[PDB]
Amino acid sequence: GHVAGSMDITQQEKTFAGFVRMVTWAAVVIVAALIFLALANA
Amino acid sequence: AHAKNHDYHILPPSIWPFMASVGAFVMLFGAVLWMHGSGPWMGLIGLVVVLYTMFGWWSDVVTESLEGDHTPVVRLGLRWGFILFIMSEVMFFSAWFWSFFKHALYPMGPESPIIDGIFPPEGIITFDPWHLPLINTLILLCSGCAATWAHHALVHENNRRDVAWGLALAIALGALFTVFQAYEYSHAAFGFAGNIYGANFFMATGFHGFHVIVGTIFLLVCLIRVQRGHFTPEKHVGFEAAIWYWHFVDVVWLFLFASIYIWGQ
Amino acid sequence: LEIIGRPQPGGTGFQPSASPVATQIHWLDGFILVIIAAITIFVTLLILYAVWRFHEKRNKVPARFTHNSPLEIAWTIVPIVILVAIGAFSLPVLFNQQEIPEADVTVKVTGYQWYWGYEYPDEEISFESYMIGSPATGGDNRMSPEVEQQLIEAGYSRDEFLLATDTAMVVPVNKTVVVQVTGADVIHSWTVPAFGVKQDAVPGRLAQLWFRAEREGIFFGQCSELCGISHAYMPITVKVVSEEAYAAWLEQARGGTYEL
Amino acid sequence: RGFFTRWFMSTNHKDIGVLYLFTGGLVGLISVAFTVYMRMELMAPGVQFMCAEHLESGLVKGFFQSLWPSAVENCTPNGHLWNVMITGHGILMMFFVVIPALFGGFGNYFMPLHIGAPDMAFPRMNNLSYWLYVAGTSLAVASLFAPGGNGQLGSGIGWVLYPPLSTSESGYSTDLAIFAVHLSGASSILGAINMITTFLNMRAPGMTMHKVPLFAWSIFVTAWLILLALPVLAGAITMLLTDRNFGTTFFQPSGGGDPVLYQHILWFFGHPQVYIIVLPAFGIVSHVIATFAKKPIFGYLPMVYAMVAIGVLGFVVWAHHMYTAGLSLTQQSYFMMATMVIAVPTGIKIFSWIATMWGGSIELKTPMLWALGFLFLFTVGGVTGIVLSQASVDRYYHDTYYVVAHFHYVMSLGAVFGIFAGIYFWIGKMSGRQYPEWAGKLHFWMMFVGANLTFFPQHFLGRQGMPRRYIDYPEAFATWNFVSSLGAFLSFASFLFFLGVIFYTLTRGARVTANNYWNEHADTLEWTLTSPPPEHTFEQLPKREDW
Ligand code: HEA
Ligand code: HEA
Ligand SMILES: CCCCCCCCCCCCCCCCCC(=O)OC[C@H](COP(=O)(O)OCCN)OC(=O)CCCCCCCCCCCCCCCCC
Ligand SMILES: CCCCCCCCCCCCCCCCCC(=O)OC[C@H](COP(=O)(O)OCCN)OC(=O)CCCCCCCCCCCCCCCCC
Ligand SMILES: CCCCCCCCCCCCCCCCCC(=O)OC[C@H](COP(=O)(O)OCCN)OC(=O)CCCCCCCCCCCCCCCCC
Ligand SMILES: CCCCCCCCCCCCCCCCCC(=O)OC[C@H](COP(=O)(O)OCCN)OC(=O)CCCCCCCCCCCCCCCCC
Ligand SMILES: CCCCCCCCCCCCCCCCCC(=O)OC[C@H](COP(=O)(O)OCCN)OC(=O)CCCCCCCCCCCCCCCCC
Ligand SMILES: CCCCCCCCCCCCCCCCCC(=O)OC[C@H](COP(=O)(O)OCCN)OC(=O)CCCCCCCCCCCCCCCCC
Ligand SMILES: [Ca+2]
Ligand SMILES: [Cu+2]
Ligand SMILES: [Cu+2]
Ligand SMILES: [Cu+2]
Ligand SMILES: [Mg+2]
Repeated sequence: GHVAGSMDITQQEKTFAGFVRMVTWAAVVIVAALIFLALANA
Repeated sequence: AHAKNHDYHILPPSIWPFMASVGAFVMLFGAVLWMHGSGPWMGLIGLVVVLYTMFGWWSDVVTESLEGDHTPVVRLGLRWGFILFIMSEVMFFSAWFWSFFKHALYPMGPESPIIDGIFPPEGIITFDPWHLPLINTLILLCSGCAATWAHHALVHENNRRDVAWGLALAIALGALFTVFQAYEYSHAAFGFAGNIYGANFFMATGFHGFHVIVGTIFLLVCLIRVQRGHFTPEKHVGFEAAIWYWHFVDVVWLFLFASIYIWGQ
Repeated sequence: LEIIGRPQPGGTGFQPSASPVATQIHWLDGFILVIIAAITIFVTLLILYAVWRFHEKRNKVPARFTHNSPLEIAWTIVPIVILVAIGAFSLPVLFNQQEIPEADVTVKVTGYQWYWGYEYPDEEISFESYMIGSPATGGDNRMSPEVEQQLIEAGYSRDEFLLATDTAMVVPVNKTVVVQVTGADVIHSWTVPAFGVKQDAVPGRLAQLWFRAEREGIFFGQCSELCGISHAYMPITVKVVSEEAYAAWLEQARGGTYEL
Repeated sequence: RGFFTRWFMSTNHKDIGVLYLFTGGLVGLISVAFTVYMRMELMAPGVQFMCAEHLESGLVKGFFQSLWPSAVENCTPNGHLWNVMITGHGILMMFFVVIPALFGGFGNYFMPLHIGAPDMAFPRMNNLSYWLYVAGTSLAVASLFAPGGNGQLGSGIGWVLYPPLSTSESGYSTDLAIFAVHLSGASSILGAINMITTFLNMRAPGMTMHKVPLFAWSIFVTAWLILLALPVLAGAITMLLTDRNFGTTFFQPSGGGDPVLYQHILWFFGHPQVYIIVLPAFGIVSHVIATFAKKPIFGYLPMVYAMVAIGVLGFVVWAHHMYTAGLSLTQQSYFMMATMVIAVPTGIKIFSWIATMWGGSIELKTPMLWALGFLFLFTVGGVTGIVLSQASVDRYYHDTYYVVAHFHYVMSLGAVFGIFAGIYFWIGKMSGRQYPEWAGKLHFWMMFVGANLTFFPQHFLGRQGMPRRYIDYPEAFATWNFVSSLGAFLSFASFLFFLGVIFYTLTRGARVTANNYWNEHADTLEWTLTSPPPEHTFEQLPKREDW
């Protein structure tokens, strides 16, 4: 019953793509914020 | 699995984990004794064991991919996990960078915190950013470019001589950074004990260097793999992590460089 | 001797209001407590109610709703309005206590492991206070005939054991006192519940805190920040006296004698 | 199946789940024990038990005498004992106990089943998780026997290790505890990674993120916090280790250091910790409310989003734990305001629960009682936190017993409830042996009774100013103490009850033969399987309709 590699991974590949995008958004949002703060109150 | 319908990897038992947890316990407890007047022997034993563990464990990692366990999803699973690892790494450095930035902005002085002191600390001699610093930054940027060039060849042209060529170049430039780094210590104008700037300056680049070494080692592994023909354009996970990781190091150094050499002078 | 600000056996409230900030602190907590008193009660009453009104034998069949928009909105605004409120009556009480006035006197309090360190920069006065049981005064931090007697002679009673100090820090009624706290060695914290004030002595740091008493007496504060073994052995005592006897205190504390 | 094969070389995520449970039980007990000791001494004024004199006697010797009163007169107040105890508790409890049952015992085992995945993404790694957790514990415990401050053994510093106290304290005791904390960090960060890959990658076809059980979302948010918060705490404590072993001066004013930054670096991770502890609890509650009120969990998206809500705010409210350690007014406001915000998200969770019960039929089974206690007490707790959130009020409250109560109400009467909630509800599924519906009730009633006694009095003490971590206190404070202490014994009783109840059940319990012993409304995939589930759950992937 071996069929290595013939499973459907459509849903995971879409997931990772989202994951990828979500983090980038996050990261950049923080740095922005950090910078803001800096500017505002450092 | 007798009759599965899924590509996920299920694993036979494995002692490695337990082994490594004893090695570390011993490692650290020996490491506590050794910073308390007593003898090294216990410490190195701990690490010796851990290092035996890790090698195995990772050897087996490869072995398991060779038995065709690394199906399409599996491959993605590892990719992902490794990425959380660099996320974590990024957080750790956020501690060290957080001290630097606070002290650099609000250094302690006799009226702190109504009033702040001065940074860099009185009688501290910050290094010259364009003399050696830039050197080490060109050295990594370059290596970066030489390690990625390996990557693309392999995946894009399937050129393997070129692939190992990029890797050696990249590996020997990583070590060079180390060598130059150490020079910097040798010629440091301030000390490590008794003065915030030394602790920050040293622990921070101290941690980064740690990683370069790790990085340069990792790569070494790939070259070896690449020499015994362990990589194809479709299957090449060690390689993917490698290049991802080397890049994170470089990023961290570049921010250091901007944060402690260039911006803190 | 008027011993006012002190714990009262079996007490479940606060300590007498010795000053404006205390005054407001009690009021703030009061007001905040009923607002959450009502929330808590409220939240149980539904729980109970529902548990019985919809216990299986009372309603054999379950319902299938999962969403009621109008109600969710209600329960997300409500709280929000609640919090704002609290805001309205909270910031102000933080600002009055963190924005420090022109002083009428000024001490400097230095947390030393296992004792405090008072200074009156204008009056060139500097002395230290220790508990009566401190090994500094023969004892090992626990009642003993000696201790009992020592305290009687102090003007205190057997029961104020762990609060009395060999050395009081005297102070003027109606006068504004600014206390600049710092630690000597590790981290301590100085504080006087009746004044409604408290703060941490920290190595390498000058922190400021202001207080005004409206009335005379002996108020008592304890070290609040794990600073080692005798962490429960560094009482704080503050005296507040008339201004005519404050001045004579000055002169009398110049001769090396540091007691009132 | 070698016994050594099975537990010592585990690759299966249901066994690792069990290992963490008992492991975490164990330590809890040990820790819990330290709790009676304290209560004992705090029952009444003066120092009757922690005398200096017992130090002359070998450890074997004085130990036993320490469980028996001495007269004030002949008792020599050894504060250091008390400090070392207090910290035995705290360190054990937030790092060895409660996060390893609730995150690595119930999560490891079940989060996977609920999504309908074969096993966790990284089995070998996971086993390594469980073992690092032991070292952690062991170093941590060993520390109570090594060269401590004041010539005694043991580090009497604080669950969090603040300096300079933590950096000046003699011996190497604290070095062990520092490294313990690291190995624990390690553990959760391996754990964390594994569940994050697992849950996004291995769910079943047709299972969308918006189609996942509460409980696994809870572990998901939990895991993210972990990932982003332990790292920062590795750093903090590295600075404490290099200051004491490499004469650095991070938080040493003589070298330009600043003890307060430490508090910033450690509470930025010391806030995320609680949201890890309760997260999972919220998860197990939903299940249990869902199943026993035989009705779908109200407002499922909002629940999920609530959870994300909290976790994110959880990184931007850490100076609430520093309201008196010397902060700008602008810093107190920002931290007071933003910390108040978390209310929104939690209430939503609290209301939804009450609204789940509303209009469903209810089954007061053991499991449910906990879940309902939890709704109550966690609210109790909660409110306090708002009172503590107001810098203003904090002055008077900070460091006093008023804050002790607020954490125990949401921890001991909160997350803890969850733990048990989880336990009763899933004991057959993972054992093939059900427990006694009487005992359970009894246990739940004792514990609620005595744990209320334990901590409710502590609110009084807090407003009557009794300071924290004192080994003795004034005459005025005897009354309540008594009560409290009494309280504690009762609860300690109970915990004993439970262990036996547990023991019995795993001995003489009702063999379980149904795949769902509860009722139709417990709908996730754990219930489709045997009772005690197969070694390889989900070789065949759970068909879409299956649930
Ligand atoms: C999991 C454990 C846990 C949880 C879940 C919480 C949750 C909260 N905690 Fe805390 N807390 C601790 C564990 C926890 N805490 C610990 C251990 C300490 C001490 C650490 C140490 O020093 O060692 C501590 C300390 C602590 C302090 C500092 C005390 C000091 O100065 O020493 C503060 C101050 O703001 C605080 C606040 C809060 C708040 C606002 C919440 C919020 O999460 C509460 C939210 C819940 C509700 C708000 C109720 C739900 C809402 C409704 C039912 C709506 C109706 C009510 C309203 C709208 C108001 N906690
Ligand atoms: C959530 C963690 C946790 C838990 C469960 C407890 C449980 C208890 N704790 Fe506490 N405690 C802390 C965390 C916890 N504690 C912390 C962090 C501090 C501050 C430390 C410091 O200053 O550094 C503290 C402090 C503290 C103090 C005062 C410290 C002082 O003077 O400054 C007291 C005082 O009486 C106390 C009492 C108790 C009691 C009676 C119990 C319980 O015995 C009461 C009821 C609970 C039970 C009877 C059992 C619960 C059992 C489990 C949850 C088992 C889990 C394993 C399995 C379920 C399989 N604790
Ligand atoms: C490739 C070459 C590389 C070159 C790159 C060049 C670009 C350089 C990039 C550098 C970025 C570093 C930024 C440094 C941050 C400085 C900002 C700061 O520290 O301000 C703190 C702010 C002010 O401090 P304060 O004490 O008020 O000072 C008052 C003086 N009058 O403090 C306050 O006002 C108190 C307010 C508290 C508010 C808390 C807000 C939270 C902060 C962000 C949330 C963190 C959550 C992150 C989550 C991580 C996980 C996702
Ligand atoms: C002075 C000299 C002294 C030197 C002492 C020597 C001791 C030796 C230590 C070296 C360790 C060896 C490292 C090699 C690890 C990589 C394993 C690997 O590449 O296989 C994993 C897999 C590859 O699969 P794939 O590439 O798809 O297969 C293609 C084949 N067709 O891809 C994967 O599964 C991904 C796995 C990623 C590896 C994780 C790395 C992250 C951990 C970093 C922690 C740092 C540890 C350093 C130790 C310090 C002690 C604390
Ligand atoms: C300012 C914040 C910066 C934070 C530092 C983060 C360092 C980033 C690491 C850089 C290394 C990347 C160099 C790429 C060279 C070769 C590898 C590569 O190109 O991987 C491509 C991959 C796309 O993957 P994919 O096509 O989806 O795979 C099969 C899809 N089914 O694309 C990937 O998945 C790459 C994965 C590596 C991720 C490393 C860790 C990411 C962590 C979050 C950092 C995000 C940074 C934010 C940037 C701001 C941009 C505005
Ligand atoms: C590694 C390769 C690239 C680098 C990766 C890491 C990037 C890190 C960049 C920044 C990291 C955090 C830097 C924070 C700077 C804050 C400086 C500071 O300490 O502010 C002072 C304030 C307290 O000042 P105080 O002493 O109390 O008052 C005196 C005023 N007279 O202190 C405060 O109120 C706190 C200030 C805000 C605290 C911010 C902490 C958040 C840490 C998480 C950072 C998230 C990194 C995400 C990276 C994205 C990658 C994909
Ligand atoms: C609080 C912050 C403290 C910092 C410590 C952080 C972690 C320490 C642990 C070191 C080792 C973990 C390295 C993590 C890299 C993981 C990257 C990843 O996703 O690896 C995937 C691979 C999968 O594992 P597996 O279950 O075997 O799956 C087989 C599928 N073919 O996973 C692997 O290849 C696993 C390899 C593990 C290597 C063995 C070493 C164990 C080390 C424990 C010592 C911890 C002490 C940390 C000291 C740092 C102090 C700052
Ligand atoms: C401002 C200061 C802030 C302070 C820091 C705050 C961080 C708190 C961290 C909490 C982590 C919670 C993450 C939960 C995100 C969930 C969102 C989600 O699930 O959206 C649904 C979307 C829909 O996909 P759909 O197809 O409908 O269903 C799946 C079918 N395959 O699903 C997708 O597209 C996939 C979703 C994947 C989940 C992403 C998880 C990553 C989130 C963490 C951000 C990390 C920031 C890192 C910063 C440091 C980096 C070095
Ligand atoms: Ca006693
Ligand atoms: Cu003190
Ligand atoms: Cu103290
Ligand atoms: Cu908090
Ligand atoms: Mg404090």
